[PDB]
Amino acid sequence: ASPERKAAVALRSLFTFVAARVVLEQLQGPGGPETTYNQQAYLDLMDFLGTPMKGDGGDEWMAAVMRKNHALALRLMEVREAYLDEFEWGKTMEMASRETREANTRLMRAAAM
Amino acid sequence: ASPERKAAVALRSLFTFVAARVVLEQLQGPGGPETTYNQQAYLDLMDFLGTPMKGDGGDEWMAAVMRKNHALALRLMEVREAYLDEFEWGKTMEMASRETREANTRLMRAAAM
Amino acid sequence: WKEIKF
Repeated sequence: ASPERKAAVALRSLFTFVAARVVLEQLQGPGGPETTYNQQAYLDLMDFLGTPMKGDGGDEWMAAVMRKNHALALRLMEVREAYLDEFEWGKTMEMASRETREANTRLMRAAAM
Repeated sequence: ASPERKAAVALRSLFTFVAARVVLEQLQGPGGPETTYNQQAYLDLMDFLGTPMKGDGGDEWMAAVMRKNHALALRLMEVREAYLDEFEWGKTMEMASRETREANTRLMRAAAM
Repeated sequence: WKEIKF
């Protein structure tokens, strides 16, 4: 993989994961999953979070979820795609750059005499 | 830590890694390190690549390298900062997003009737 | 002597 490719796949898994956390909290809502179906969704999601998110970007994990609970998979997919519009890539890129420069500076300063 | 923070710190470790690979190849002469100095730097870098670069952008690793071989650490730092201007951040986010949307589409199409 | 992977 290129470094960019590696990073892309890893971002994809981060988004799937963020999506799972979001849906889990929403299913909880105030004082419990409402419908019997959402209760099922809650339990399936908790089951599936006990398993490592296989597939590039979490896709193997998503497919397994979809087989067990299609309604849940649709929601998880909707949320991770929605998260593409909210994730602050600029901030990320900014932090990665600034902190690289800052760490280099502090390391070099420290070793200098 | 935010998802953006998580991603930033992970990128920083990627860059440190890329920098180590770049410098390792540089040091490897045509058919082996040629100078006594490049040989020492080569061996120190090989030794340090057998040790994990923690989840801290690779800075703890860099500090240890700097203690052992200050010349090598300066070059590694120079290369990882330079790489901030080579890494294709736009392509990276573009791939992560498009492939998220494309995987969702393929999964949903497959499950639909 | 190493396959250096990330």
